Amino acid sequence: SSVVGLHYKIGKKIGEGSFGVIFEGTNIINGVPVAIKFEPRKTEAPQLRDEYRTYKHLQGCDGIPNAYYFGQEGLHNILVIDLLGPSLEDLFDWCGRRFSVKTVVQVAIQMLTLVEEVHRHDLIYRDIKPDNFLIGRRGATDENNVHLIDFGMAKQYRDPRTKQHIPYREKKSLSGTARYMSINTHLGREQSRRDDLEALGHVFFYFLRGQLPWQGLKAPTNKQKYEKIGDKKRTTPAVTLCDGLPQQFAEYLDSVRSLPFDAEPPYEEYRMLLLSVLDDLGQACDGDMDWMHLNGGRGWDATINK
Ligand SMILES: c1ccc(-c2n[nH]cc2-c2ccnc3ccccc23)nc1
Ligand SMILES: [Cl-]
Ligand SMILES: [Cl-]
Repeated sequence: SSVVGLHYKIGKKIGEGSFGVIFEGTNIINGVPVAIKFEPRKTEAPQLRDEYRTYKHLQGCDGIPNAYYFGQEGLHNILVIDLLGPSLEDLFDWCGRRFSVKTVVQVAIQMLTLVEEVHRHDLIYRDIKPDNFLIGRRGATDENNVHLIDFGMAKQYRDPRTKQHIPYREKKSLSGTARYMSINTHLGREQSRRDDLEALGHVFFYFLRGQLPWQGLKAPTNKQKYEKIGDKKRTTPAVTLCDGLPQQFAEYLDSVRSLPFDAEPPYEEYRMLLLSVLDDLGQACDGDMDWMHLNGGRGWDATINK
């Protein structure tokens, strides 16, 4: 039927997830807009059900959408969650592939808070990239706030009751996105909370610079290319990444790269560190974001941008 999960009318296709595609849709009881992701039920790698459990585990966290429904529909499983807006990668593109210092600080502290909340619920995220952080919808209270989706790579890093941390191990697969992943991930080491925060540091520099110096590397195989990228990360000092930029961002990357494997990161310290950038620069943390000035002040538009 045109309606799935009893209550959700399917609309146009808005994206593609890992395995199936993503549609927008409407709750036919209240009109609330939703995103609906499909996954072939007889598929080699199952993740949608785990994503639902993660969303329910995270229910109530600011910036994490509600999950309303999971179930089997024909040959597929579906997951229905709140509908969101463009990703930070989309908006970065539309803004000319550079964000102002102010926008980067402001998104950075929201991203730190989001990852902190994931960590507080005993999970590491393991797939940090601008494409998985989405803003809200036009006209909504959370229109320009940062949200986090796609929990397919998330994993428990500690026991929920005892808080015993998982053991360090090596020889893990290079699952993740090479542009942003931590050095430890390149080396096949078990990921922990520090690796999510290091990937954030890479993303911050990407937004500030417009690129990272390990983009555009070539090699005959994906494995060798990931290795050259890891090699460049290991040999590029954070103050070199930070040339001409507020040095708080170098201090941040160096600090999170230094964290012990099982250590609890000082999240609020990091947020205060990046906030001091705005103090230095005589700026306010007032919510004004670069993408809000697109298209004459209208914001991003499906015709000119998307
Ligand atoms: C259920 C439904 C969607 C998703 C989802 N995965 N990746 C992006 C979205 C998404 C989530 C929310 N709004 C969006 C809007 C456009 C494109 C993707 C999304 N996950 C589970
Ligand atoms: Cl694993
Ligand atoms: Cl590249």
